[PDB]
Parts: sequence; structure tokens; C-alpha cells
Amino acid sequence: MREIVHIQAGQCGNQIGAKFWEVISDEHGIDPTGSYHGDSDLQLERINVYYNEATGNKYVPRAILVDLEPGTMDSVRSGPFGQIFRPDNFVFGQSGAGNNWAKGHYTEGAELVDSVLDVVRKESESCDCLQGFQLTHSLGGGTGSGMGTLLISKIREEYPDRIMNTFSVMPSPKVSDTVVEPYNATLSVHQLVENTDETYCIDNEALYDICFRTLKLTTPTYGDLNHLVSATMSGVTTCLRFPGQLNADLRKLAVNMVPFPRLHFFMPGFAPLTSRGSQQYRALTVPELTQQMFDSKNMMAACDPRHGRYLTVAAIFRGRMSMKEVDEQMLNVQNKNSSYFVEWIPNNVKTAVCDIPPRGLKMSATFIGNSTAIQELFKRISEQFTAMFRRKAFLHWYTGEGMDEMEFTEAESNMNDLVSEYQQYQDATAD
Amino acid sequence: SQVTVAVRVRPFSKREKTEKASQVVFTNGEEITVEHPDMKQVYSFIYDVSFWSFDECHPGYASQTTVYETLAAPLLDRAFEGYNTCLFAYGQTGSGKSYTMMGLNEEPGIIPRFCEDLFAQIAKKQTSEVSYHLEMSFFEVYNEKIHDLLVCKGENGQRKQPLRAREHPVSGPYVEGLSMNVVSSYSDIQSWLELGNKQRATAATGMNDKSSRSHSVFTLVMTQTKTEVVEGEEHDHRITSRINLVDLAGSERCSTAHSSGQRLKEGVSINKSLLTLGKVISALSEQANGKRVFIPYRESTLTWLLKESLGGNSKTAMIATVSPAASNIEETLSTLRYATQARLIVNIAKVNEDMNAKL
Amino acid sequence: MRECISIHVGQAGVQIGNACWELYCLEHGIQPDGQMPSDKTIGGGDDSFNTFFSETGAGKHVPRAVFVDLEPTVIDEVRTGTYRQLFHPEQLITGKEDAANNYARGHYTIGKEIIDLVLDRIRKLADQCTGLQGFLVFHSFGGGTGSGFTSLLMERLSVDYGKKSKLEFSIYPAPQVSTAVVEPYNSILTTHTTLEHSDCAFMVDNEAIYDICRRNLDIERPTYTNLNRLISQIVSSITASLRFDGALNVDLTEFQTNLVPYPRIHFPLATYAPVISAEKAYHEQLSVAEITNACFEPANQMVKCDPRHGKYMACCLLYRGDVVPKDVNAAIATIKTKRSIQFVDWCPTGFKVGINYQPPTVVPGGDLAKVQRAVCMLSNTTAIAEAWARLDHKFDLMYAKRAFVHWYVGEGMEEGEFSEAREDMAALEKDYEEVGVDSVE
Ligand SMILES: CC(=O)O[C@H]1C(=O)[C@@]2(C)[C@H]([C@H](OC(=O)c3ccccc3)[C@]3(O)C[C@H](OC(=O)[C@H](O)[C@@H](NC(=O)c4ccccc4)c4ccccc4)C(C)=C1C3(C)C)[C@]1(OC(C)=O)CO[C@@H]1C[C@@H]2O
Ligand SMILES: Nc1nc2c(ncn2[C@@H]2O[C@H](COP(=O)(O)OP(=O)(O)OP(=O)(O)O)[C@@H](O)[C@H]2O)c(=O)[nH]1
Ligand SMILES: Nc1nc2c(ncn2[C@@H]2O[C@H](COP(=O)(O)OP(=O)(O)O)[C@@H](O)[C@H]2O)c(=O)[nH]1
Ligand SMILES: Nc1ncnc2c1ncn2[C@@H]1O[C@H](COP(=O)(O)OP(=O)(O)O)[C@@H](O)[C@H]1O
Ligand SMILES: [Mg+2]
Repeated sequence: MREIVHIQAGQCGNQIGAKFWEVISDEHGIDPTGSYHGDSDLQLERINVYYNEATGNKYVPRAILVDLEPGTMDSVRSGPFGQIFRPDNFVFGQSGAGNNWAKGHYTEGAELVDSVLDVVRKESESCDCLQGFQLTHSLGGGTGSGMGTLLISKIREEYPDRIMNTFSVMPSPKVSDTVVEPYNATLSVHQLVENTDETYCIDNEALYDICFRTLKLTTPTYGDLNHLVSATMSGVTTCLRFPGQLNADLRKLAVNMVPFPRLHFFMPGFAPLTSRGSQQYRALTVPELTQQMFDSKNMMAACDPRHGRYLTVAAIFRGRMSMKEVDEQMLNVQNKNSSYFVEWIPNNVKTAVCDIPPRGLKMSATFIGNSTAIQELFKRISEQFTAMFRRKAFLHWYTGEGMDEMEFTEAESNMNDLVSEYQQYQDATAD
Repeated sequence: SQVTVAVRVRPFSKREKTEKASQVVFTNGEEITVEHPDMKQVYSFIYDVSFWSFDECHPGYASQTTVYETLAAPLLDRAFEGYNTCLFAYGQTGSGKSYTMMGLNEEPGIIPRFCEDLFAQIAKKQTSEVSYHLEMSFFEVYNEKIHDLLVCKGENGQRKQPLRAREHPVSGPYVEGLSMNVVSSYSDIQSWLELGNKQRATAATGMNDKSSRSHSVFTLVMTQTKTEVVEGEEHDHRITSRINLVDLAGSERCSTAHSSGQRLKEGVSINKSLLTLGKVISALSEQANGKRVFIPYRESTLTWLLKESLGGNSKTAMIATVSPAASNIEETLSTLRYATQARLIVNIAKVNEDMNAKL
Repeated sequence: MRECISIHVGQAGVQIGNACWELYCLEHGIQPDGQMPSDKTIGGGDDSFNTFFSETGAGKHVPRAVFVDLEPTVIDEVRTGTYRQLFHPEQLITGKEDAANNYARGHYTIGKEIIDLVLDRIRKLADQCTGLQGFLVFHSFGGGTGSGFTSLLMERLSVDYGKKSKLEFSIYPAPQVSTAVVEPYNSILTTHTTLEHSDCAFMVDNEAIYDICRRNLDIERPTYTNLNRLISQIVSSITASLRFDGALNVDLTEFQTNLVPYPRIHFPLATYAPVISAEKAYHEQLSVAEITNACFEPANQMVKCDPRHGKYMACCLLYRGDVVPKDVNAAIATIKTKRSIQFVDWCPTGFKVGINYQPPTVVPGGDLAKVQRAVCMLSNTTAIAEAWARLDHKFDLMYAKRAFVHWYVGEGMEEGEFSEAREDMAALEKDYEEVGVDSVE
């Protein structure tokens, strides 16, 4: 049986974790105590993909929470669904990172990581088989970046045959919530592309626009954005959790979507997102979802793909539907929009279907894309990066904890090489 | 800015001739043809160079000295011009490889002629005004981990020290904490290689009791100190040069020999490195055709530690040691299909737009 | 007695079996609990026809089929579906992991450690039969399981059993439609191996069944079950020669003897003419002439391949129901009289006829309709080379950049295998191009 571990770092990963478990518990029928109140026997056949078992059928989860400041943990524990997580997994320390990547990878994070490894080996060896792990962090701060990347490196050095899938809230163009975002993000990308099998980039401005235009909300707090991210996490891994007609797994996605090992940074998306007063005036069918998915103002990548070409696509559907409509509509996407796709691959699309949809919708769909356009993110960060490195603005807070000016240059050159690697497959060259 | 691929078809061994297996590898002069013993399908192969060593009396013989004067001496001549140089080597166990690079005491290979011409031209070109310095490093790659072959480990068991790759911004990438010993005479080089090969990773699978499971790089670095100002003793322009010769392992296919263990984990990484290396060579050959293209170097370790020696104003070369028999046919074509990567002029189209060369 | 072992590999095969065994158990009066009220009413008779089923003392019957996926999302449905009391519990959920759509996982890393159980169970099935054998492997291209595990199983069964007919009712990829992007590589590496060990592998393509089910059955939002019941009817029309009685029987050997002239061209197509609904079931006579003119009619073939681009090397025709052979003679005379249906110079006979006595059945909740006669055609042509050529084009456009290979060497394969399979694939495309030539003195 396939089994997953959820590592959960930083002031962004833990709120996401709270929402993610508040969503999966409701899809598997669990209460804040642990008990089961479901309605169908399919709803616990594969609960072990995310959960464990207990004595009185309390169905405890698998989760490893790796913050350095106890604030987020003490906000989660005294919360709605923060009564089930195994209190031997509320790992923390003191003397927080301070939006510094050096205080999460080199000096302080090493005074906490060995405990986290001892927890990970426990949560792993008690699984029958393993399929991969997870990690929700941000890029822009210290804990989620540094501690998360160090855990990535060490875990992949331990269990390399298994999968490591990271859902990352990358920074935004306009309004940064931190001043040292580019440095941290770049030093992390130097350690993510090498030591990861699939990373799904996420941004907040795209989520703000997706919550303002589509859903026509007026007061979007982070609950609603993490609600969207959880809805994506959840439909990325239905194929392991419920029956289907053409099943799948995370390895299929990491294989078909990754032609070469570096270019695995993906644009995610979810459908049907509609306003709370406007579901009266729509038809829940397949082509409308396919239209809403490839649309640019629904993707969480802060990046119009129409600036570039699609390399490979993965569409995970949910609901009692027909496969002919799926294949036909994906063909019409491959055909009518050829300039937005790649030619040295004929078929830039695959599919997946589960016949057990979400709690209140007939059908749903989830989208993952590997594009050339995502370089616009990295191309921004580097342009943000070097202007600060050319004059060494905030350097000494990184050299006062065991670094040099060389590693920053390594990270910059790697990111720029990746930009060039993505550009190699963009310009419309005819033989 | 080249690939300069080459082959070498050895002559039959003694065991094979007593057992009397069949000759199947032939030659249409430069182009090669091979004929599966089932009379069914013929396969053709072309390379820029083809070496024949099967029977002496045939013209176009490929001796060891022919190999030197045809492949190696240009690398030396371009090293003296101040550029860098690399050389490769491929062959499954038994295809006559160690006899080609290293040679034997009475039958030299390629290495000794290279080093001896090096010393000769040193003692010729050198003056009271100019000098030459020369250092060596010799390391290996196992499961994409770097290891140094030029050291003795402790009395402990397998406590091999894995080193780290680091990108300098100007001088290019390098390995951290690598021994860089000095040499002046071949008696030192043979000693160092003999300390090396005895430490290399070897195992016993179904083919032979002694095989190679790790890549092995032999780097020399040379310095021209022609730095003499007219006003007085002051240095203008040293020139550094990086010569490289690498012995690569074979791409064992895991079907006839079940691996079931660590040997599989070695084979897979070995396969990966070879694929990436062929991919790089094809891209460099295309770059030599005036077509700008990407050169993936960070996708593997052996390339990332050899970036500056296969690009720009550098020079490269490959040699492929295969077998003539039929009992080693399946592992033979895999070499040749791995060494087709020149693709010089094969059905290139043509589109052009150029006008307004006037008022 | 006779017997035919039916194997299913992967999702495709398991779902096709969920349909095929529904049809089979409907034909022999069997109930989903294995029992038979019919023998409770009679007390005798071979109605529990044993070409596929095996008997016990409790009036119970067991199928002579196993199925394996390395993907337990499927088989647990059977174990907790309508047909759990029937099958032997020995169904291989060994799928601690999926095959990831790479031949290398199905052929070496996860292919190994799951095949010895399958061989032992096949041997236990075969030692319970004092008669014929035939491995009907319902598998798939594209995927890693149906490619790898299939190639390994047929390779080992070439050794352990040898001179026994092995067939495959495959699922050939559509040229435009697909649900996977590492699809062609697996197909090529499967053909390269199973060009030897197999004897005759049939082919279908889901694009053709989509078009056939919207054009004729008149249903516009179909699932995969409504595609699979048609294949189940194909299989039943084949095997009724052994199960039931008639006037001319065509066992499993006759297909591999009358449609496989050269060994390396054992890749035919198939079709099933009456696919009409209850509405169109009226307003139509349904004679043998209409069918035999409809089986050779494009847009009712089960693969997207214009036969008119090529020629028909051979043809088998397997009928069911009220058939007068005179009408068959007239129909084949008509088909030969036409000029848009070519034939090789070296096969004037061409046809192999087989006639049964039972009609088909009608599955409830289906789309097909009750009729008094049904037909299957199995044709061996020089047309599908074109289809293969498209594959052997796509491969190249993906292979020149070494895309999707690191995932293949990451599970133990070599680069050269790709080159060896493509080179071997070229040797077949010339054969389909060689026989089409008309001889000259
Ligand atoms: C017509 C109807 O059925 O009511 C819908 C509804 O009207 C809408 C507005 C729902 C609603 O979603 C939101 O309120 C929302 C608003 C902003 C941002 C994120 C969510 C809904 O609340 C959400 C809720 O959907 C679910 O509950 C899913 O199971 C979702 N889980 C949760 O929402 C959830 C439940 C308890 C605790 C935490 C989260 C889910 C998604 C993926 C996988 C598993 C579960 C449903 C049906 C609706 C309401 C209730 C209005 C939609 O929900 C999603 C994410 O698809 C928004 O568009 C869909 C469908 C509808 O448009
Ligand atoms: N006709 C038909 N084809 C199917 C059915 N189910 C799956 N397929 C085909 O199977 C192909 C993908 O199947 P696979 O990749 O082999 O999935 P699998 O059988 O579980 O094998 P693995 O994924 O490798 O484990 C698709 O292209 C489908 O067209 C079915 O029920 N009927
Ligand atoms: N999407 C989302 N992002 C968040 C949330 N909380 C914080 N962030 C992001 O996290 C970044 C700050 O990094 P932080 O979590 O403090 O890093 P840490 O201090 O190492 O844990 C900012 O860019 C925020 O936009 C949240 O609830 N949702
Ligand atoms: N051109 C050649 N002249 C003489 N002997 C050769 C030649 N090519 C190959 N051989 C013989 O082949 C054998 C190869 O030995 P071995 O070390 O197994 O080769 P490899 O380096 O491929 O493992 C040597 O004993 C050598 O004498
Ligand atoms: Mg599968």
C-alpha cells in the first residue's frame, strides 16, 4: 500500500497543513477527535495513504512539523483540528531564523534536524511500502527554506529511490512580504532542482487575483488561499486513494511531466472555481472545466503561459464522466493552440480519472503544467538578486553565520543556466 | 570545437582462436559493415576515422604509433598553444582497452608516447628565459560521488572520503581538497598510476572476475611561465593548460546478468553518466556547425568537473574499443551506436534571408 | 476436453475481463456465485462448458483465469464487487508500487519478484487440464505493466511450454488520441521482444471504438465499459467454436495457421459488424450480405487504418446464429468481385470460414441489441505498417534529444535497447512493404 509523509515547515507550511488536514479529514470522514463518521466503505479502504491507525479507531495522521519558533505551532494546537497530531511530532526549538537562510541550513537548523530525522525514520519504517514524501514550505524566509532544503538533501541521500514532492510558495513580483526574498529563494533553488523529483510552484498574487476575479470575494484572508492549495494537494493524489477507470500515481506524473531531471518546476491549477451566487448560471461538464483550466487567470504561477510554450501537461479529473470527451477536448487543446505547445513531442498531454468525486461537487479537475514561461519568475529573482549582490546590501547577516561570497554566485549561475535551458525549447525553430 | 570520434577493432585472442569463433566485423575501407551470423540483417557504420588491427597484411593497419600520430599529437600541439584538451575511452571488459591507453612494457599504448613527447618538447622548447611546470591529479567517480585515487586511507575499512564539487566564478569548477602532486619524469607517473588503479573500484559479475564499476579521470595541468618584462624581472602572462584523459566504465545492460543489489545501483549511475556524456558530445558537435545550442553540463558530475575542457577554444577526442567476434556481438554494437555522435552532414535543410547590400 | 487459459495484465486487461466474464457467465446460465440453477433443474449435461470454467463437487465453478496489475486500486474492486465469490482468491495484488509507465519497472525492477507466483498458478491451472492450451493475454501497449510484464511472461512461457498457441487481444495506441506521453517507447520495446514469442496478436484502438459507438450505437457520452463489452463480444465470437457446437469449428490453432503466413507479420485487425441499437435493430434485415460488406467497410473497423492504402493478405470470418453457408459463398463471391478490396497475388483463396450455431447474448444495461445472427472478422493486411510508421516517427522526434530516458536507465535499462528496438522495428516495416509487391517471372 502506498504511503506518504507530510513535512510541514515555517509560518506558511503549518497553516497550509492545518487546512490540508481539515480538507482530507472531511474527504475521508474524520472528526477533530479522530473518530470516523463516514457514509461509504470506499472512504477508509485507502486511509493509510495519509493516516495511521490507533487503539479505539482514532485514525491518527502522519505529519512532521519542523518550525523553529513555537508561535505557529501554538496557534495550530489550540485550533479547530489541532488535537490529533502526534505530540511527539510537534518539533520546535528557539531563537527563530529571522527571515535568514543561513539560520536554517548551517548553524541553528543542524541543532534540531537530527530529531526530525529520528521522527521521519519512525514514521517511515512503520509503513508497509513507501511511495514518497511531501514538504510544504515558503521561499522568502528562513525556516521553510533552509531547514526544508537541508531535510530534502539528507532524506534524498537516505531514501533516493522514493519520491520527494515539494509545494512551494515562491515570491511575487510586486509586493514582497520580505526584503531578502531573492537571496533565500536563489540559494534554495540551488538545492531544490538538484535534489527533488517534482516541485509545484505557487504564488500569492495569482491566488489574490483568482480570489478576486473568479470567486468575486471582497475580504480574502489566507484561509481561502490555503483552501485552494489544499484542494490542489488533494486532487493531485486521488489516484492512490480511491478507485478509477484509468488510475495513476505520483510517479507517473513525475515521469511523464519531467523530460529531463532539472525542468520539473510546475504550474498548478484547480477547476471548477466559481462565485458563491453564480453556480446557478453554469453547466458542470467537461469542456467548461478544460476551458477554465488552460486559462491563464486561473494558474497560480504569476505567469501568463501565452508568453511561452507548454512542454507537458497532466490533468487529473474526478467524477462520473466519459473518457471520449476527455480525449477529444484534450486533442482540441493540442490542436487549436499548437503555438503554445512543443512539436518535438507529439502528445503533450495525459489524463487520469477517479470515479469518486469530492464531498459536494459532481465533478472536478486539477491541472499541472511544465512550461518555458516559468523562467520569468527566476529571470526576475536573478535580476533582483545581482543588483543587491553587486553592492552587497544585506550580505553580512549571511557571512556572520558561516558562508562566503562564492555560494551566492554558484546559486545565481545555476539559476541562470536553468533559464537558458528553458529558453532552448521555446523559440519556434523550424528544421 | 570537435568530437573526433574513432574506433579500434582488435585482432582475435588465443582462446577465441582455439575455440574458433567466427569473424563478423569487416570493413569497406573506411566505412564499416557487420553481418549478423543468421544471414538476416546487415548493419553499416561510418566514422571520421576507423582503425583496423585484425590481420597484419591488410593496408591501413592501426598500430599503437598510428594511434598516437593520428589522435593524440594534435591535443599536445593545442595544449602548447595555451588551450585545454580532453580524451575519452570506451570499451566493455575484453574489448582491448587497457592495451590501448596504457599499453604494455614492450608494447606501449597512448599515455607513454604522450608523456614522453611532452618531456621531449619541454627539453627542446625550454630556455634560460622560459620554463614549464607540470602537476597531476587522478580521481574517480562512483555513484556520482567523487573519490580521490591518489591517497591511502586509514587502517579502517571502507572510510573513503567523498569530496565536493564547487564552481569558481572565473577559473571554473573544481574539486575541493584534491591532492595535486608534482611530476617531472615518467618514473613518477607510472608510480602514481600504480597507486591509483589498485585503489579503483572493481567487482566480479558473470562476465569476468575483474571488471570496472567507476569512471577514472587522469588530469595534467601545465604552466608556461614565459613572463619576462624588458625593464626587469616582472611577469606579464602565464598560460595555464588542462590536459585530461579519462577511462570510462561499460554500460552493462541488466538482463543476462541479474544484478539484485549494489551492483545495480552502480550500473544505473554508470548508464546515466554515459548517456549524458553522449548528449553533451552531440551538442558540442552541433555547436561546431555554427548552430548555437545548449550544452547541458550540470546534468552530471563528470561533465561539471570538465566544463572548461570541452567548450570554447578547446579540443576533444573519443576512441571506442570493440570486439571482432560473434560471442561478444550484443555488447559490440552498443559501443558503435554510442559512438555515432558526430552527425556532421546528414540531411540538413536550408533556409536563408539576406538582402539590401546596396543603396 | 479443450481448454483456454485467459490471462489479463494491467488495468486494460482487468476491465476487459470484468466485461468478458460477465458475458461468459451469462451465456452458460451461470450465476455470479458460481452455482447453476440450470443443473439444479436438470441434474446433468455439459452446459457448464469447461473450455474456460472448472468444476467442483459443490456445484460450483471457477474461471481458468488470473489477472494481475501491480496496481491494487483495481483488483480490490473485484474482491469487494459483484464477482468476489467466483474467482479464486489468487489474484496478484503484489502491487506495492505502480509501474510508472516505464517498461524498465515492468521488465526488471518490479517485474522481477512478482512472476514466480504467476508461473506457479499457471502451472496449477494447466495440471488441471488434460487437453488443449492457449494463453489469451489481454494486455495493453503504452503502459509499463502491459508492456514489461507481458514481454517477460510470454518470454518465459516460450520456454516452459513452447509449442502451445499464445494469443494477445491487445490495445493499440491511437495516432492522435492518447492518455500518456511515454506511450510509444513502451510499444516499440514490446514489439521488439514479442515479435518472436507470440503467434498472433490482435489489435484494437479506442478511437475507432469511439467513432463506431457514436456513429452506429448512437451514444455520445460513453465510458470504457461500453467500449469493452464490444471486445467481449469479439472474444465470445472467437471462442464459441470451442465452447458450443456448430457445423464448422475453428480452434485456436487454425487462426495461427491460416492468418500467420510469415511469422513476423502476425499482427491482424478485427471487426464486428452488427453494432446497432434497439432503435436501428428494427428497420434492418440483417442478412449475411450486409454484414460481409460491412466488415470490410471502413468506419466500422476497430483500428484507425484505411485498408485501401494496402492489401489483404488473409481473412478469417467467424459467424454466430442462423447462417446458411450458401449465403456465405455468395457474400465472398461478391467481395472478390469488387475492385476496391485488393488481395495479394499469392493468396487467391484468402478466406477461412467458421460457423457456430448459437446466437450471441444481450447484457442488461448495455447498448447492443438482440439480433438473430452476429459476425466477427479478423483480417491480416499490409496497411497497419503506416500506423507503425507513425510510431516509428514519434520515437525519433523524442529519441534525438534523449527525452524520457533517464527514467528508463534509472530502473536498469541501456540506451542501446532503444536503438536495437528501432532497428528491429525497421526490419518489419520492410516486410509489410515486401509482400505487397506482385511477383514477376
Ligand atoms: C453548489 C455546492 O455544492 O456548494 C459549493 C459551492 O457553491 C462553491 C462556491 C464551492 C465553495 O468553496 C468556497 O467556499 C471557497 C471560496 C473561496 C476559495 C476557496 C473555496 C464551498 O464553500 C466549498 C464546498 O466544496 C467542498 O466542500 C469540497 O469538498 C472541498 N472541501 C471544502 O470545501 C472544505 C470543507 C470543509 C472544511 C474545509 C474545506 C474539497 C475540495 C477538494 C477536495 C476535497 C474537498 C462546496 C460544495 C460548496 C461550498 C460549500 C459553497 C467551491 O469550492 C471549491 C474549492 O471548489 C468554490 O467553487 C467550488 C464549487 C462552488 O463554486
Ligand atoms: N479499450 C480499453 N482500453 C483501456 C482500458 N483501460 C485502460 N485502457 C488503455 O490503457 C492505456 C493505459 O493503460 P496502462 O498504462 O497500461 O495502465 P495499466 O494497465 O494499469 O498499466 P500501468 O499503468 O503501467 O501499471 C490507455 O491508453 C487506455 O487507452 C479499458 O478498460 N478498455
Ligand atoms: N500562501 C500563504 N503564504 C504565507 C502564509 N503565511 C505566510 N506566508 C508567506 O510566507 C512568507 C514569509 O516566510 P515565513 O513563513 O515567515 O518563513 P519562516 O520564517 O522561515 O517560517 C511570505 O512570503 C508570506 O507570503 C499563508 O498562510 N499562506
Ligand atoms: N592491437 C592489439 N595488439 C595486441 N594485443 C591486443 C590488441 N588488442 C587487444 N589485445 C589483447 O587483448 C587483451 C585485452 O586484455 P584486457 O585487459 O581484458 O582488455 P580490457 O582492457 O578490454 O579489459 C590483451 O591481453 C591484449 O594482448
Ligand atoms: Mg497502471
